Amino acid sequence: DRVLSLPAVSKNQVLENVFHTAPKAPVEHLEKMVSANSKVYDALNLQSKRVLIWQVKPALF
Amino acid sequence: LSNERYQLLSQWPDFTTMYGKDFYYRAHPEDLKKFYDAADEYYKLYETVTEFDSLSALASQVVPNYAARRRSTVHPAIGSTVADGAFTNFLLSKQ
Repeated sequence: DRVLSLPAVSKNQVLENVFHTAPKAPVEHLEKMVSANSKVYDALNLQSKRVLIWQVKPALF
Repeated sequence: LSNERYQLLSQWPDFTTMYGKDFYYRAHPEDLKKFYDAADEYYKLYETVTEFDSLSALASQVVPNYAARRRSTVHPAIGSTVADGAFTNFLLSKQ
């Protein structure tokens, strides 16, 4: 019964309790806000090719 | 209107300042699932409030019901307050 003197908690159960959640990448906040601000650039810039300014406040010709 | 919702996503606390492993390992493992779910939730809210190309198709859900109320058989500009005040001219005159 030498196995009953070993620590009963496995090496697996350490690695699943220590690394419980996959950690958040540092660049995940950049490349998710950049792709969402590329839609703020597109719609709202006045130099974008797809601006909303001509379909929101139309024109007066 | 989509600006008034974007202005309150401007006031969201910077959760990425708590992404380090000195916050990962001090925190309860279920309060870190919730913190990583509340950060994934902000990217859901922020990527849909900046979907401004979807506002043009939302305006076409307001137009056809409005335009049918203007196709009134009485008048395009008729309303209740005029048609009530023109009932007393009809009722409180003789027959």
